[PDB]
Formats: sequence, structure tokens, C-alpha cells
Amino acid sequence: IVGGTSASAGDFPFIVSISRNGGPWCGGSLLNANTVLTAAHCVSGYAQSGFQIRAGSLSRTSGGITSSLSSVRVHPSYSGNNNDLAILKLSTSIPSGGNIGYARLAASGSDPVAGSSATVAGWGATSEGGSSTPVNLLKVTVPIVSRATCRAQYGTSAITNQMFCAGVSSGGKDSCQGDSGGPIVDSSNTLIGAVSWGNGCARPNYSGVYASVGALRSFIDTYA
Repeated sequence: IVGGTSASAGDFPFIVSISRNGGPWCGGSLLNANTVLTAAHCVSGYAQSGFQIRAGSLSRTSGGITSSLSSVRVHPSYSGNNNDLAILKLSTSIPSGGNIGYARLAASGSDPVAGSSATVAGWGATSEGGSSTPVNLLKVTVPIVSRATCRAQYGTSAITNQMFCAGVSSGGKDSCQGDSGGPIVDSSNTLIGAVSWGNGCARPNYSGVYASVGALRSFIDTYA
């Protein structure tokens, strides 16, 4: 997260950190005791044994409850940047309570409205290009950017109806490498997306692009 602030205990109770080969990799959202939602690009094409999830901690290295993966399912139309969600099943179930909870999902057919406030969180780099990643969770609030404006930035075909955008036109606030797969919520604290892609991080005139839960909700419900 670029331009963020420290998360407090009990913020994002459903967030998980996802390590790969023992090192930082991405974020995700705990949907229920044995299921995590993340970005497809975080898991597609990699050995599932490399991954570990941690829930219930501000730290990505220590604390909370961990699990390995039992299975990985990517959206059946996932390709590159499009339809960038995956369902992970956990080898060890994680109960709610304390600083762990489960996400509430945006409805099928919903689409975040331009200009509304969203909050994104993760353990990714704090500088575009940074050499170390924070141990403790960061968060930042950014407005939704209309799909039309985002298409003017990236190209018409590049932004699909299963993506939405968020950021500030002058830059300075965004998700960044290592935040992929982690949550973006709306002003009701409903999970409306996962960190997906963008041109750099926090650049002027290049919004962050998020996989839309509302658009992909049928897939989520099938497998959650």
C-alpha cells in the first residue's frame, strides 16, 4: 500500500496474508472457515504446496492462525487481468471470533459507483519499486473511478465489466505489488473487490484496477 496508514487491531477481521515459499506474496479474504478469496494471478500456475495463509494478525510473519491449501479453483474465464479471482480451500479450518471474522460480499449484479469511498489493505510495498515490505498491515482510502475514465486511461478493451477502478487522479494512494488478492471494501464494509492490476502504483492518471466481486459473485457462491 502506497500512501497508507497503519491498520488497527480488529480492522479487516477477514483479511489473510498469503505467503509463498515462506516469503510475502499476496493477500486474501476469509469467506468462511475453510475458504479464502484471492486474485487468480496470485495462485494460477503455481505449486499449491508453496502457499500458507495467516488470519487474525496484523503481522504477515507471526501471530494468528495459519493454514495450508487443500485446493485452488480459478474463475473459469480467468485470463491475465480479466476475471481475476480464485477460491482457495484450506487444509485447516479457521473459526470466527476475536480478531477473525468472515467477509460479507457485494451482491450479484452490483457495480461500485464512481466517486464513492473505498478502503484497500495489504502488506505490499509502500513505494512503487520498494526493497522491503512491511510486517504489519497498511490500509488506504481511495475513491472509485468510473469505468469510462478508467477506459480512457488504459484502453476500452483493457477494462472489462468484471473490473472496477479506484485511485486519485493526481496519484499517491494505491495498492501495489504484494497487495494483490487482498480486499477492497465499500463504505458499508462490504467486500466489493480484490486487488488485481495497474500500471505501476499510485501514478497520476492510472487507477488501480480491482476484480469485481459483484460481477463474479456467481462463481464465488458456487464454490464458497
